[PDB]
Amino acid sequence: VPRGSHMHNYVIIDAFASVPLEGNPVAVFFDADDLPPAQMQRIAREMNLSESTFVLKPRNGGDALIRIFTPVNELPFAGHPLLGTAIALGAHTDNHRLYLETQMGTIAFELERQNGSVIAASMDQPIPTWTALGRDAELLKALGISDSTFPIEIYHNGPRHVFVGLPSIDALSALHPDHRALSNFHDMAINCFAGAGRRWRSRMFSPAYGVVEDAATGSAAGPLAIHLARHGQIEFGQPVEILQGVEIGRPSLMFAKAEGRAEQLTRVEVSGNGVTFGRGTIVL
Amino acid sequence: VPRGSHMHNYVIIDAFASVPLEGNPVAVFFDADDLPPAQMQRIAREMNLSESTFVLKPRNGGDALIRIFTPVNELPFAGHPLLGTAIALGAHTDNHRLYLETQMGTIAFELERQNGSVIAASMDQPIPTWTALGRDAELLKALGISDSTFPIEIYHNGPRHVFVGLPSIDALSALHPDHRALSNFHDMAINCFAGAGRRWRSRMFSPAYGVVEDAATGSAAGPLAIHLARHGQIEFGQPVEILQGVEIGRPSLMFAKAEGRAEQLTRVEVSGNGVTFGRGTIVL
Ligand SMILES: CCOc1cccc(C(=O)O)c1N
Ligand SMILES: CCOc1cccc(C(=O)O)c1N
Repeated sequence: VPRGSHMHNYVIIDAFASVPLEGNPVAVFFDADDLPPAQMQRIAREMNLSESTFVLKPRNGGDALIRIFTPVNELPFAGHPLLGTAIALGAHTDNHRLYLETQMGTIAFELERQNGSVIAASMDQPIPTWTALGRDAELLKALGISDSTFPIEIYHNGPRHVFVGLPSIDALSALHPDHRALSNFHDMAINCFAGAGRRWRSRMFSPAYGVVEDAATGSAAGPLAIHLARHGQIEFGQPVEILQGVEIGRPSLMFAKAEGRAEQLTRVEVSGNGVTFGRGTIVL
Repeated sequence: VPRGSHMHNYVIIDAFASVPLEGNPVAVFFDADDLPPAQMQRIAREMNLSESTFVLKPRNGGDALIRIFTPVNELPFAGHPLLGTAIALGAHTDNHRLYLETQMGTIAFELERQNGSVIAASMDQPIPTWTALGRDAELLKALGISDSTFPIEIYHNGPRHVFVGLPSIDALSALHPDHRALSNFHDMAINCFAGAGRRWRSRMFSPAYGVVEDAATGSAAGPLAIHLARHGQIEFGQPVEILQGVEIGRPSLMFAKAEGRAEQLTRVEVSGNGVTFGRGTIVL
């Protein structure tokens, strides 16, 4: 029974995974031009996934304009939701590349297909800026630890991401943050990392963005590759694999590479697999 | 593209609401007899709603057997998920009454239809047992308040529900619990209430059941009617309306009535409206 003038089709994509029930889900809503943004926000709250996206007609030469909502706020750019959106739209085109307009500009995607299905995509992210957070004691207390292995810096590529280093994967898994205390950190996500060489583990916490713990924070993957190189953990330009979401039962694998030098970054690439979990229609 | 031997259809019901985007969503999965329970749990985690339910063939004379999963655990009975399941199954029968088998026994529902759609249902809940929680100082500290207006008691009807009284609706809305501290309260939900006469407000918090704050805790509505009468706030048998979820943007209206006396309860009725938000199919 419709409860509006338009129904909307949607697909659920598990981003940063090659099998369903892993990765980070995103609900992608098609033909969304009739929806007021306040209604988009309410739909995102209804789905209760880390993000829902809304596919709109392009306005600046791209293939589509995408608006991105967490359960509580709109974001101007986000990695897992746009990866899932690109994979979902990939089912309706033969094109190798897709150009998704966002509030941070047009994001270029390269799609990978196997046996007629889009199985993965790679994006060029906005090049982030960064500075010291300057709230170290407060943040470490909220996380329940005494120190970060590296300087605590906050990066901006639309959302904001703070990085806190842990000395081992066991120490990362042992974190039990005070999420009420973390709620004093507005308009940012807290990304905690540990690992070595090519392979890193992450956990992300963001009351500001409406989620206790997120499974795959794609817009943090590019900045982490920069952060690791700036602090001598990898060489600049080394590709990394970032496994997030293990503790919450949503293992997600993000691939990232940042080209250049800290003061002259030229590209920040993030890629991953994705798979369709479901499809449906909503009544408004 | 299927990722299993069976796909499953589902519907999303907004329980305890008469308009979509209000109430508490539940995902109801049909034809679920092929799914192992570990897979049901993973699907519930994927949907990330307070509950997903799975419709199985009946084994004890009912219409269906329903298994109920939060994002983190199975429950033996729950009110909003069974209300939504009854409404969803109501679309596929003409019957006025539906009998849903659960781990707590067979739950009887009366369906209300208007213009060919099921718009509401009423259930007879298990009669709860109760005792003093005996953890008052710990719980009040976690909630961030100094006292409860009434004795803090824990009720069992499958899940467990603790009730903490607040002196005003403003005081209820002002709560900002320490959810990490609440995680020391296992196998229970914390229900905080305020109001007067026929009309009450509630908020529910349950890290044990995988949710920071739930919008409509239907298995707490029956016990609250008992609790209010035992503590002199209403007469035994007075119907109450319980509005939950306002602060999180998911206003949900639960109707409850408990018949008898505290020591000889004969019926605990909970009812509400529900509406279909969406329908779809998953790949496994
Ligand atoms: C709402 C919590 O989750 C997130 C917040 C910010 C960014 C992303 C992303 O994928 O870049 C994200 N999944
Ligand atoms: C998982 C958090 O939510 C809940 C917990 C326990 C019971 C119910 C219910 O509706 O009776 C519920 N919605």
